[PDB]
Amino acid sequence: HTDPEKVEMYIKNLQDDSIVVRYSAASALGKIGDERAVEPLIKALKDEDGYVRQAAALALGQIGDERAVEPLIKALKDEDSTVRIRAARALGKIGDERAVEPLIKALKDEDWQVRLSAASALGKIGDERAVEPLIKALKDEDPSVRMAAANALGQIGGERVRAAMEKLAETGTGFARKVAVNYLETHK
Amino acid sequence: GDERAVPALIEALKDSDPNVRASAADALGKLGDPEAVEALIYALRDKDGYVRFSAALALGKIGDAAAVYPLIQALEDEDSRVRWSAAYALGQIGDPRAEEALRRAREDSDW
Repeated sequence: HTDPEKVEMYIKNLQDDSIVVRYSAASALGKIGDERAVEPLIKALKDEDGYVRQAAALALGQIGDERAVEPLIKALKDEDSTVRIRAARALGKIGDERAVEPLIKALKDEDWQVRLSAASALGKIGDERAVEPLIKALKDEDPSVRMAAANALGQIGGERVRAAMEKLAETGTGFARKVAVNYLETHK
Repeated sequence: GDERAVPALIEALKDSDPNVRASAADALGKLGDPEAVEALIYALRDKDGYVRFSAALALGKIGDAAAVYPLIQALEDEDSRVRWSAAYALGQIGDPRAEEALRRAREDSDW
């Protein structure tokens, strides 16, 4: 169900002078989910204001249009950490494989919350290319990132994860060794 | 709803006055707006315990699962008040992963 008048009113509001009108319009269009707003939101992803970029990234993920896969891959390189978080989660929601290698790089971001969102997104995509980076992420300095990597590994599943857990159970230490030990006990 | 106030409230979470930061967290909590989850997750690592408490409560009212692991980590906070505000938030969010974490956090303290 939609309102074509409201959708076009919010599209025009993305070209407004006020940051606050621009931010509200990107927010509103995300909740609506109309694909008519994909091209204007892709341009709002490049906006001068950080909040407007954050709302545009969140909105594009909520719509789930594949046209947004490449602009969201670029948004993973944004100066604002919360834009990088939303770009990762938006890419996790869409599920496109093109985002796997850029998310793997995002698992090594300076910001802990971006690393948290990258681990989560790779788990939702389920691509086995993420198995080795996620095992490395089990050694992360931040405990939330470790938990999200351990959860993402369980979500991927399969023979490659089990084999990586087998090696970790013997060769590993601390939390990574415990994750591997609890995995083999719940997957045999 | 009214997103117009949300950017200045997120900025108010960076204020030098912890009372202003806790006030902003309370305001974002009443709104229940998912637009503030990232900012409030960062606010869970604030130097002030009164802010961490306020951010944890606000995250509970928003109900977005992105807060689940940071709130689980806030169960081992030095400030005992922050601990039950994090536990209250996890209860409100209603994600199954919190259950295992609560029973695990009991085991780590018992040893």
